[PDB]
Amino acid sequence: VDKVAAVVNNGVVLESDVDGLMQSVKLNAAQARQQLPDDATLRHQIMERLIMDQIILQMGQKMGVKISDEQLDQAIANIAKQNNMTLDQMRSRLAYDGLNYNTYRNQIRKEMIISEVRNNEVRRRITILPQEVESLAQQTELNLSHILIPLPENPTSDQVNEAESQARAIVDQARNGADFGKLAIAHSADQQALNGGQMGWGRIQELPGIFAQALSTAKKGDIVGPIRSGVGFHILKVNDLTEVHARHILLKPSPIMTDEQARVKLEQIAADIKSGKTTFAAAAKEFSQDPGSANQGGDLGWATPDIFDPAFRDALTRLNKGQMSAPVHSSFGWHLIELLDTRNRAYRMLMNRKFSEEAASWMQEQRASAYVKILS
Amino acid sequence: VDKVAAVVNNGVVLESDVDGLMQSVKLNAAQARQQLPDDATLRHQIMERLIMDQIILQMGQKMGVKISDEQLDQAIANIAKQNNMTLDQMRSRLAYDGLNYNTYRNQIRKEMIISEVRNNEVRRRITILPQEVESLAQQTELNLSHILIPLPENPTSDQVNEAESQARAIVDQARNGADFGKLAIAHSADQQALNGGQMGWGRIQELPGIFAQALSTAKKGDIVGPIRSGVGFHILKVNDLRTEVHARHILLKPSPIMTDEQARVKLEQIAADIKSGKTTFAAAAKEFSQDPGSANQGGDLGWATPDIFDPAFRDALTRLNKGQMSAPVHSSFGWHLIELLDTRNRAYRMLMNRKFSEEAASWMQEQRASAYVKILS
Amino acid sequence: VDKVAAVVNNGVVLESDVDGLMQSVKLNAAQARQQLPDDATLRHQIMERLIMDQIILQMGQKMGVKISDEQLDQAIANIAKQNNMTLDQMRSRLAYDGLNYNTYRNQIRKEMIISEVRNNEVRRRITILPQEVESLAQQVTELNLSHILIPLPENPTSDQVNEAESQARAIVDQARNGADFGKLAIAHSADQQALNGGQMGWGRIQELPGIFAQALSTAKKGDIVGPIRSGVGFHILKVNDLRGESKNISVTEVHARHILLKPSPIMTDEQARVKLEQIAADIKSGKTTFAAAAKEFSQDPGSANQGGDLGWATPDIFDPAFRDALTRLNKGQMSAPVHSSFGWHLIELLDTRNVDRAYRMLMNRKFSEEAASWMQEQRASAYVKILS
Amino acid sequence: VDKVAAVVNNGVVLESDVDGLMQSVKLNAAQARQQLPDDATLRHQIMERLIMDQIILQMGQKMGVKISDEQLDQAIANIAKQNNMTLDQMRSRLAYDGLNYNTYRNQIRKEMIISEVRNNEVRRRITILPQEVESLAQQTELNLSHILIPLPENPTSDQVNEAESQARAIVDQARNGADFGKLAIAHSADQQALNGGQMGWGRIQELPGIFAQALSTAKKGDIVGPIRSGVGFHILKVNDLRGESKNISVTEVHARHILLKPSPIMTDEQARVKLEQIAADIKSGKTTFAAAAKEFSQDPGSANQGGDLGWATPDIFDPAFRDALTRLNKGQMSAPVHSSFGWHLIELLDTRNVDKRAYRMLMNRKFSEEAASWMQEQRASAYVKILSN
Repeated sequence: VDKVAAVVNNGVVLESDVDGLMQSVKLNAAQARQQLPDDATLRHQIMERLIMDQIILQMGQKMGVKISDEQLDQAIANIAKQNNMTLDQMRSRLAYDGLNYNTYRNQIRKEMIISEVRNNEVRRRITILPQEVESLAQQTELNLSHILIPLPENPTSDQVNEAESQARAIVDQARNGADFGKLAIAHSADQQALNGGQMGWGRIQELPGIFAQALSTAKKGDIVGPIRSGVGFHILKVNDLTEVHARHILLKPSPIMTDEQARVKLEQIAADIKSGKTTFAAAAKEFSQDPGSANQGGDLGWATPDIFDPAFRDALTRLNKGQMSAPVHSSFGWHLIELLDTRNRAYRMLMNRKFSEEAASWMQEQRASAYVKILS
Repeated sequence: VDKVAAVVNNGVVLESDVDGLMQSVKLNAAQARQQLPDDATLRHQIMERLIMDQIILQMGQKMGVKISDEQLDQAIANIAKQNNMTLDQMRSRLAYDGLNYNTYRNQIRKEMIISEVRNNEVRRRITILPQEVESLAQQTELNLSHILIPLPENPTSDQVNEAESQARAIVDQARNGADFGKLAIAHSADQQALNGGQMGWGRIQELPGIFAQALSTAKKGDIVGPIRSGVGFHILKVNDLRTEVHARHILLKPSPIMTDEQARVKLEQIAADIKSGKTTFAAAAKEFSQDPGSANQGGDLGWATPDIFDPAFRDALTRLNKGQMSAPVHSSFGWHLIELLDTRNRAYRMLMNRKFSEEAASWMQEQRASAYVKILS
Repeated sequence: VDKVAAVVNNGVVLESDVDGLMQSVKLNAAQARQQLPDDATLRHQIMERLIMDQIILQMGQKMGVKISDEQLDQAIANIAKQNNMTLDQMRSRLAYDGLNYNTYRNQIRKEMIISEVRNNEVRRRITILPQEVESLAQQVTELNLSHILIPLPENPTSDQVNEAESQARAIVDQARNGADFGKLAIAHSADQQALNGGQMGWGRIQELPGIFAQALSTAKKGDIVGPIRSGVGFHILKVNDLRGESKNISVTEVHARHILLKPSPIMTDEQARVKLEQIAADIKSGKTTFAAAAKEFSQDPGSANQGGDLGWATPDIFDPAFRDALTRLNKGQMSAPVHSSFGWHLIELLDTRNVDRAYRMLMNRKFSEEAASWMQEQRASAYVKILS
Repeated sequence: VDKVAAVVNNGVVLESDVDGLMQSVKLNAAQARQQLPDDATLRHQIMERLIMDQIILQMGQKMGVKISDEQLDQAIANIAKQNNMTLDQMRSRLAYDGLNYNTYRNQIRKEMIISEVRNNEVRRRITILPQEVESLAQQTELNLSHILIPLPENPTSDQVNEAESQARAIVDQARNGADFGKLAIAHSADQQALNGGQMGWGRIQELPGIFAQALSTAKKGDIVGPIRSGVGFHILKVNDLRGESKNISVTEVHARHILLKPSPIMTDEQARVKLEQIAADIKSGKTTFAAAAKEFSQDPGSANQGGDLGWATPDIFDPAFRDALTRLNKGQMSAPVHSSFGWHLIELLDTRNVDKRAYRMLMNRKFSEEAASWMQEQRASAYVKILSN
């Protein structure tokens, strides 16, 4: 006898489903020392989340979205890795905790089709204005929580004021010390609402410009006034605030040349170079072994010390720019080392900013233009 | 340290500029589920576009082309409208996206002067044959992508064959199911190349005749063989293939003396005398109707659309037979007799645009050739 | 459902045809950055043009004028050449633009019978007044200009002449207050060039009627030449551009003589040379004259019988060696033996010098006036009905 | 640098002037579809023409011949009328063609003194043989071109043979289809030579008698054999041949009338009835009409002539009168007829038709021969020198 909490188009939101999410938030809230608003408000947000997951889920069904066990495993695997364990290592923990593995996979699957559908649809909707990318192209990390008071695409004065009033009021209590994460859980409409509205740390530059402005002067602990956007009013709380170029001429010992046979050549090669008799690049193209530098006058392009054998790296260490080393023995053999020199995003940036916005906007529409009933 | 990708006459093509276009195509490609050729091919195409944008842009400089802020704003405005927003509504989105408004306008400016110079020059070049217009004058929507294999005005057999060969090969892969939009990005030389070579929907009649022939039998999904034109070889892919009334009324408007009944009773008589032949409708109208602008015109209301008429009136016409007179009708304007009389239900620009595209190709074809360009490595 | 715009004698002027001409002017206008008067005034001009083309065309019918496909091709071919293309190369451009080749040929045809009829009729009516030609034969800076004609009948009335004179004056006024002359031309000119800005192009001041030549001598660039009165009405010219008169042709000729001594199996080069040196010193030392030694040793008939006279010629016609010595000589001076491709000779440079239209200009002027009144008359007497 | 083509007495013939004439014939020739002989033969004729015009022109100088601007204008005006234009209308055509008006007038002037001198001199030399005119008094239009192979007044057998030979040759080519006009321009010596030798339409009667003979049997297209005159040998081609426009059939009537114009004394009813009686008396022998005429006719010039109005064309009469006149049989009498002059009785006596030079023709023929030998002599006795280039 699993009651229905709400009907959502071609389906329902089960009383059980509501409980699970409720408990998830409850525990996670506790295991983090976070105040939760009264179970009344809480249920509401949970519902809103469930109803939405339902809508975008059915959507996935219609447009035939399937997730192969092969991909599923990879996902679970990632959750395992994201949590310091191997698939078995996590599968057991789950077993130990009492969970039926398939039941779990099935949950991760639902999460995956929703993630997919949301991404795919927002894609088929994001809009790129003429010359926008080329325009952006041509032209102190922060940690903050976020609260969104939703507003339709083309709202009414009435709607805008309700929203603004609501937002202002929240900004008030925010400043009078009220628990911001509590408020987020109670009024934020963004994805992160249930999670205290935490965005985490990020570059002030990866944030929409509509915020970049106010967060430049932003001091730790500050509440950034209700910023208006296409999705509604935003409220943020400022929670917290050598390579080397070298070239070497190499000699590798084998059958004919012994370690001394070779070292003696390198002594001569070194002697003729310094005397001007021949040049280093010439000598290298004439003697060096390592193809991939040998005919390149011995050049080894730029690189990092580490990729070099321990004997070699240590050689560079005692060399002066332009200086030539004495012969050096390494795992590869004997070689003359000459030290030359020693030197010590934005588009994805845009894409992600455009995506969050659009995704909000989308769900905004979906939730509105959807058949949903809430039973008692 | 912004390297130079190429030198173009009195100027250069910056490495940055190349990245911007690269990223533009990349995003737009993704946001549209469109395969892109390897970054090598892609850079080439982007280069060709940039080098050209450069040439025709310096050109604009010399012949002193300026775009007043007033026009600019109108342009941006149109882009906003073309995208469902108000100037502010777009200005903010840009802000939100992180763009410096001026840097943006300046981009829109460069696009504008280029658009202008190209148009103007092509104008100063298009050629109208004697009696062509008068000749054309006397004599199934379709969606298709386009790929152009360029060829000089007076090319050599060697050139023509290289071109034909290349075109043939593409048409092959096209029919073996290869992604046409991908090929367009990789080898098309038309303006639309970078955009999959999409032309969109259009009348088969608004296309050059050199194609009208093959696109008549064209079934959806077809690749139309390498058509030869003065600009080179063309390849098209058929992507997809898909009342008023005349009436007259004699009107009476109630006020002080004539009440709604005072009025309706008159119209009963006016109607009764018309049908009995005692007076004619047009006469009755000139003798009683109110609405000047039909009253002295024997009540004629000229031709019009039902909608411009009050709800009561329009509904009246609805139940009236042609030639039939209505009974008195009350409307927002008053009381009136309604008689329903009757009920009725490009090519030169066509030519101009066909001649323009061709000419614009030929133009740039020449400019790119007779221009000093260096491609740094 | 192609309505009739106007009735013309035994034919009509279709609305379709009026659109065609309207569009041709429209495009061409744009393709040239040319202001056009309002479609009302334009339609009028287009009509007049079509009405006339109609008249003169039925005329071709009656007097049976036919254009063979052979000559038509030649004409189309000329348009092609005039436009930098081959018959095929244009035939294709046409195909690309969407036109039916036959439909096009037919248009070129109509254009051709009209041109023929007009020329034939005009020439026929050209008259030569008594003593006119002799009287001319007695008598003693390229320019580009647009033209506007305000029409007037052969024998007009004071009223007509005044309306014309008044309308013309008003145009010269606006012309000088900077109005677009080409716009005015398309709006009022009655000449053939009207619909084309009234452009005549570049031309010698001489190739123009004398009633113009007068004012066009003081004419500064940009000027508007007052309404000149002719038998055809009032004329107005705008001095578009004004350039220099292309230099003539300075072909320089030389008068020379020579005594030719081509060597042979008998006389060697040293023999054919030394012989000269002597045959020369005798000329200088009065022992004998050059022309004497010419008709005496010169091995060039056509020359030797003329005393060695080569007549007047352009130096390039001679052998290079000959031409050369010829360059390093003073008038009357003699050269040493000069070896060329025909033998050896002594060259004396004697001297140096540098080196219908009036009647064609007259007849052209005549054809000009005639053509104008002819149409003036044809149009005037024709049965024309413009449908409102 | 206008060379002299030929010297003529006290003057010359400039190369320019030769070009002018060459060009005039050239244009006119084209504007008429007329073959011209080679420029060589043509130059000759042009020369001969210029030389003659020169001679007769200096002659005009000596005997002081001047043409007033007044008469010149009249002439030019006539060229304008002859050409469907007004003086102004032509003066402009000239301006448009590029000519200097004065230079033009001067050409017309030179043409006029030549015309005068020639006429004056010729008339002076016309002679009338004893009994010639009396002897004359006792005794189908045609269009033809003419060619004259000249001969002196008293030529020699040699001259006459050369002439006869040359003429015969031309009549031959003429008949073998050769262009007659071409021949004319190439050999004719008459004034019309340079103009294809065209004389135009004319009565066979207005021509010299030595032609009238052969031109009576002449069929269109014919070449009339070389006729010998005192001026040389003539040859005519019968260009076209049309009908002779009918004469003029005017009709006259002979009538009598007795005039009774009413007045303050006699009213119309009185002036009418009076007649009715004065008429019945004529019919009933009581009296004769001519009697009642010289008796009551109020029209002297008629009443004294018995009422005879003599022969007159009907239209000369009052309409009423002319009308009764129409409804009358010969010898018949009318009832009283009221007109604008009064009342009268009209008797139509008779009707007849009447239709509508000889010496003018004679004198013209004369002027014709004289003008020919006159030039023949002038040229012959003149100081002429034709230069090569």
